[PDB]
Amino acid sequence: ASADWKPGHAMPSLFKVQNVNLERCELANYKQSIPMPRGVHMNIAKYMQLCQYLNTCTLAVPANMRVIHFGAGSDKGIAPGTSVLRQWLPTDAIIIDNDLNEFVSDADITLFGDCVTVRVGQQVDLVISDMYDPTTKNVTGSNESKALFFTYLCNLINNNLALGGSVAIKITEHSWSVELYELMGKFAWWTVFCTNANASSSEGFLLGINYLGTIKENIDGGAMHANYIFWRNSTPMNLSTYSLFDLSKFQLKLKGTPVLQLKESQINELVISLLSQGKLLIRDNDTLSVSTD
Amino acid sequence: EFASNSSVLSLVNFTVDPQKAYLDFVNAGGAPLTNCVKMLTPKTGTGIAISVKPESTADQETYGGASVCLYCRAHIEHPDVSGVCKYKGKFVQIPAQCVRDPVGFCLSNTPCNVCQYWIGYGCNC
Ligand SMILES: C[n+]1cn([C@@H]2O[C@H](COP(=O)(O)OP(=O)(O)OP(=O)(O)OC[C@H]3O[C@@H](n4cnc5c(N)ncnc54)[C@H](O)[C@@H]3O)[C@@H](O)[C@H]2O)c2nc(N)[nH]c(=O)c21
Ligand SMILES: [Zn+2]
Ligand SMILES: [Zn+2]
Repeated sequence: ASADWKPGHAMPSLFKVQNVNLERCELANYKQSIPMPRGVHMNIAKYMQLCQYLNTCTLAVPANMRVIHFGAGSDKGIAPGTSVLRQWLPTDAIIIDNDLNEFVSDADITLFGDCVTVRVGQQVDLVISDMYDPTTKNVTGSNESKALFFTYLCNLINNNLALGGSVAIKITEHSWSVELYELMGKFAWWTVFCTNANASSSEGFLLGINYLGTIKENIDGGAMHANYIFWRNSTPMNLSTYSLFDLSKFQLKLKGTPVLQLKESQINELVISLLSQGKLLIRDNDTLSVSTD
Repeated sequence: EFASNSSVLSLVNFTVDPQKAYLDFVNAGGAPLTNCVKMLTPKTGTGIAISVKPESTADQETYGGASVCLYCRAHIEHPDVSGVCKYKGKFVQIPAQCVRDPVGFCLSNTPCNVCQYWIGYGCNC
């Protein structure tokens, strides 16, 4: 069956249009685990499947592509997801990664500390976040929108993301943000992608594909998270890493996406259409400067 | 695992020759460093030692390079005169028979300066 060979499941518009109360997420295989192929870190499989799904999206893939990776430490001091990004991305891509505690990584630039200490001076092309705050596990009252590191990520989307750029931001049943869902309405397209390697978690990567800087879809973020949970509650997802059995086409396509500087007023129908097809980025072409503040 | 890694990584901070310290430690039966970043790859690569993308043959495994570098892992100074690590940001191919100790393999061997295959494990010059 084909589902197992896909890298994972993407939230369909069937559930995006529902109108339901936010309910508890109850997964029939909750916390079931799948042994890892060749005993690589679980995050190898998880990032590879995220990358495989993004290979089907209209990502902009320019020369000198600017990628920032938050929450990049894992498995006590290493960064397997960053190495997967290095395997996936063009060889001239620039990877900046960040996490709270010290770790060793194959990124070009590695910054330690709170994500708020990460000062992006320019605009980037792709944001990956695997951040999750441990206090989210202390479930007490109702499940409300969280601030935490999402405030930082929302501001980054509004200020430090190229038009045409994209984002993949980890959320869970309880780790989520109204404001971040609503920002998905400023992209050409959006979804939540759940890997098959971690299908037994309410984890999903909230995907914003091709940033437009203007509202395309009016989203009620609290309602949309209720729809995401309704989708998870409705959708059998069996653990699987079959998508990784054939890696012959894994690398990100070398699209040579152009980078253009344009004033806001010059953005017309043609430009929006190119941005929405993954065929253009608008941002500075200076030298990227991303440091600790 | 973490306690054991912490041990040998601590040990190579008490020495003037971290390479020899590591090799002497594992040669005497000490636990090799674990938690190296093994990649999944189509085992259809060229088989060279160090590569910008994974290049493992059917007889190799590919690791993320920082994770098999003793100096990166131990957070100590790199011996290269340029200061730049030779592995970090790249991928390192390890013969499949040596995956028990990728770091020790790397400290014990040298890419051929002419063909960039591991001398003794690929270099045919
Ligand atoms: C989806 N779900 C949540 N809960 C309950 O609600 C609580 C909060 O739910 P959550 O938002 O954390 O979602 P979930 O439990 O699915 O998250 P999971 O543990 O899989 O973590 C997802 C990712 O977050 C990160 N993460 C988890 N814990 C930490 C941590 N302590 N530190 C850093 N990262 C962490 C890791 O990337 C991890 O892969 C859970 O701790 C559990 O009591 C459930 N209970 C049942 N019985 N069935 C469920 O299906 C269920
Ligand atoms: Zn190093
Ligand atoms: Zn040679």
